[PDB]
Amino acid sequence: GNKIHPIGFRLGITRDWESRWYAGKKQYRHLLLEDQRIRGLLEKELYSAGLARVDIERAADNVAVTVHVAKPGVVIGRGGERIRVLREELAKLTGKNVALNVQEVQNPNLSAPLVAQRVAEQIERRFAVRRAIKQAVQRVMESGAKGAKVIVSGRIGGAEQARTEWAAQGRVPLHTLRANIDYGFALARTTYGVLGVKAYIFLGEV
Amino acid sequence: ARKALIEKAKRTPKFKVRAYTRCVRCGRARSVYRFFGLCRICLRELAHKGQLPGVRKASW
Amino acid sequence: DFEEKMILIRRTARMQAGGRRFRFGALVVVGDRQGRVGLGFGKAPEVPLAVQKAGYYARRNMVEVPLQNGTIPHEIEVEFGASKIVLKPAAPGTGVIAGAVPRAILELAGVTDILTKELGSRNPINIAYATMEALRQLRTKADVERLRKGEAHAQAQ
RNA sequence: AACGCGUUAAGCGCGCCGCCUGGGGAGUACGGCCGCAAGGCUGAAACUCAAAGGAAUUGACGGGGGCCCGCACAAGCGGUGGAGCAUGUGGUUUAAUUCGAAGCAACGCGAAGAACCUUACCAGGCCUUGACAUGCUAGGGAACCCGGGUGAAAGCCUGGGGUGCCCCGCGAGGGGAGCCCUAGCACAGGUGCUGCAUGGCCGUCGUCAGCUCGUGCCGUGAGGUGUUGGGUUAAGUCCCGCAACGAGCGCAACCCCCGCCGUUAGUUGCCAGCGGUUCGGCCGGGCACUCUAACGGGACUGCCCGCGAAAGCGGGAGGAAGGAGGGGACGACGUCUGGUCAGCAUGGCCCUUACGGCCUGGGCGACACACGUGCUACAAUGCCCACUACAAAGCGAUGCCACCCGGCAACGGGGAGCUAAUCGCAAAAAGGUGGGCCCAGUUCGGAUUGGGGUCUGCAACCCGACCCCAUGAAGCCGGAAUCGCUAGUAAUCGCGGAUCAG
Ligand SMILES: C[NH+](C)c1cc(NC(=O)CNC(C)(C)C)c(O)c2c1C[C@H]1C[C@H]3[C@H]([NH+](C)C)C(O)=C(C(N)=O)C(=O)[C@@]3(O)C(O)=C1C2=O
Ligand SMILES: [Mg+2]
Ligand SMILES: [Mg+2]
Ligand SMILES: [Mg+2]
Ligand SMILES: [Mg+2]
Ligand SMILES: [Mg+2]
Ligand SMILES: [Mg+2]
Ligand SMILES: [Mg+2]
Ligand SMILES: [Mg+2]
Ligand SMILES: [Mg+2]
Ligand SMILES: [Mg+2]
Ligand SMILES: [Mg+2]
Ligand SMILES: [Mg+2]
Ligand SMILES: [Mg+2]
Ligand SMILES: [Mg+2]
Ligand SMILES: [Mg+2]
Ligand SMILES: [Mg+2]
Ligand SMILES: [Mg+2]
Ligand SMILES: [Mg+2]
Ligand SMILES: [Mg+2]
Ligand SMILES: [Mg+2]
Ligand SMILES: [Mg+2]
Ligand SMILES: [Mg+2]
Ligand SMILES: [Mg+2]
Ligand SMILES: [Mg+2]
Ligand SMILES: [Mg+2]
Ligand SMILES: [Mg+2]
Ligand SMILES: [Mg+2]
Ligand SMILES: [Mg+2]
Ligand SMILES: [Zn+2]
Repeated sequence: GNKIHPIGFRLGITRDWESRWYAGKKQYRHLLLEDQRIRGLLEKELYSAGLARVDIERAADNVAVTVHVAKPGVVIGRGGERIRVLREELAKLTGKNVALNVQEVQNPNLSAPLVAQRVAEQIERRFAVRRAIKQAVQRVMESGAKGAKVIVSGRIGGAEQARTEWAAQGRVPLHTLRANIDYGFALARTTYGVLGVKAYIFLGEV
Repeated sequence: ARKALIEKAKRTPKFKVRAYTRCVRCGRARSVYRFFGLCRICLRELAHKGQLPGVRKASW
Repeated sequence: DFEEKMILIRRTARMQAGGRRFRFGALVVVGDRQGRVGLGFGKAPEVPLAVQKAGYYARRNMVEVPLQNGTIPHEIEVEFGASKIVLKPAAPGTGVIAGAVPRAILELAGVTDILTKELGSRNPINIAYATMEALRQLRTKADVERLRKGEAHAQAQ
């Protein structure tokens, strides 16, 4: 356990915070506590929609929950039917002005946490450990990314001896700040236990 | 976090002295910042996702 | 467009400070059963990356074969290492009698019938290009009286 | 086989000789033969093992060498080990003194705040769909809110106030959702175990210059080459050479801090000139400079002599900065089955009227000892009482508390300002001026005690901090051993923040 999280490095250097407000000492404590309910319910449900990055910008007791997600019509339903069910179930938890939008994950391979998920799924899915990770990466320099890398990391394939694996390609340079890379932590669950997964993608130097 | 022991600190107590905080996110009251309602493990873990606004990574 | 069997794979060891490290190696054939046939030997970090690579070397390492009614033109023997390879034509109906590895290479190269033995050392890889060479060296009732005699050829024929 | 052989063949063939036929037993036994003898020659088996071997490759290792670097040793400063106290820890003790950490890389470490709380521990009084989730069925109940009794508290027995919402209806009133109770069932919950079944995150060799792949080249191959040699570098940094050519993760740069300066800016900061001045940047006026944050500029071996194929190197000119200017974040493929199921996450074994739950009290602080970390000392380059200057950083409207009064004082009472460049913590301290002490167990030192008070808090006996008085212990600079630091560093002196009523 030697290295550092890539996102938490470029905190306003080549990335950005999800929750982007202000707050006082009185408010920040409670105000944030809220976001971690907003992002606990929102997640727990939206899973099989492929949810990515969850913005929560804030004005005077106006919450502004944007949502990037693989599949905008499993957030929606038919017509506008199921998005409403939630848009209030949040104002049910806040007690205020939930503006819960939707924004499609255009290219899905070119956004890490998704990439992480489908793999962690594929491991839950009892697939070919290696090939999962190979094709994982495969598609990433197939959609057109600068760099790719996936790190399967459990008791792998059902083995009693805990190991780890991976592969990659292209530029992976996390010591260049000015290189934008997205981290994806997933976390499969299989009969033998729990097998966290990682995925890093380079898009470009700026 | 013994589940019921988040609750012995949630509700208000017999006398006001017993008012010890805890983590909303995990229920370890051992090292908690009454500004995040969070501990040190959490605060990083989260800050490392940029999920706490304005929380930068420091250097001088 | 080349059909391609596979002969043998292995994991081999390097070493280092703290635990071993490895590499894998893949013996591969090729061959349009009417005439031609290659071999490769491929090493690479993860297995089928090698098996794929071994297929490469075989495409360049090709050997056209004198073939004659699905069989071998004369008799033949060759050494290479201490592994001693034998071939010998069989008649219509006797067919790829040969252990493990000539079969793989003879078949895909296109032999119906053949006789065969392996000798002393039996390590695949030697008997592999044991026979890649045994076959580089087959010679034909015409390739031949126009190696010799052919001093003054086309007065003879 | 490879090593190597290589017209001195281990190359290509002819003749003849002797010799081998798996390791151990074994060069033994039996027999013959030879010698004076010591012994030799010839030379087995029973039984037992899946080997015994041969060259060769990558490593690891050497009390083998060659060449580099780190406060690794030396050259220098200051300490520990000794003393008393503070904090962890080992061992004992305990009803329990809950847990885990284990050579450097466990030991002021999980604890960035154990009086109950925290709290997993122990002794008692207890709760059983349970402090918590989404529910199912039978029966009653709106939710809910007030009081008594018993009690160490919990807990239990019990008095009363209350009767909203949805649908149907003229109506009494039935149906329904919620929630409530009683009984039963799903199940909840566990800081029960295993870090040697995992996740993740951390430590570490190590900010060391290393770790590798592609295509090709070379070996039958594992594999090598590349990355090596010479020069250079904080470096696999780079220059030159080479059967190599490049790339991926590292080095490095892009990010922040400090150093110079320019652009936008003049409040709550600032005061060089002018006006007034209660002499206080106090007011008019100004934003010059200091500051104040945002963006840019600038350093490149660019210049010169020298050294050198080059990369580089040495000395200098200019410059605020010179060869990366100082500092930070930043930790490569992997190892130690290193760390924790005690933040959380989870396979599995395990209890589920009990390890689960609530409670008051007791405990992690116990003390024949031992280590590990630090504080203050043992004092004259000092101790002490006055007057006197010069800081940066951070916190504070459930708090910071200027002054005023009371008290020797802690502090209490009263009370102005401050969403904080405007008000406050705020006294900076070593330094400075002036004076007292004169080698003393001392005006050094400030333990441990006796008594008196203040504060936080339901509550200071275990078990708190602070005030005043009296007590004035060890220790006159520390055995063997051993630690840190290469410049604004070491030492020495003060301020601050987090945690948190204290
Ligand atoms: C005692 N041995 C047999 C042992 C056993 C286990 N685990 C088991 O037996 C569990 N096996 C099951 C699966 C339950 C059947 C073990 O799990 C271990 C060990 C060894 C220890 C050694 C540890 C040691 N120190 C700290 C006590 C040490 O010096 C090191 C080290 N290399 O520095 C360790 O690795 C050590 O801490 C350690 O990890 C051990 C084990 O893990
Ligand atoms: Mg738990
Ligand atoms: Mg408390
Ligand atoms: Mg031979
Ligand atoms: Mg043999
Ligand atoms: Mg020679
Ligand atoms: Mg034998
Ligand atoms: Mg020394
Ligand atoms: Mg344990
Ligand atoms: Mg207690
Ligand atoms: Mg471990
Ligand atoms: Mg252990
Ligand atoms: Mg272990
Ligand atoms: Mg370095
Ligand atoms: Mg070759
Ligand atoms: Mg080169
Ligand atoms: Mg190397
Ligand atoms: Mg070399
Ligand atoms: Mg390089
Ligand atoms: Mg003004
Ligand atoms: Mg004037
Ligand atoms: Mg760097
Ligand atoms: Mg160890
Ligand atoms: Mg303790
Ligand atoms: Mg007074
Ligand atoms: Mg006061
Ligand atoms: Mg003296
Ligand atoms: Mg140094
Ligand atoms: Mg202090
Ligand atoms: Zn926490």
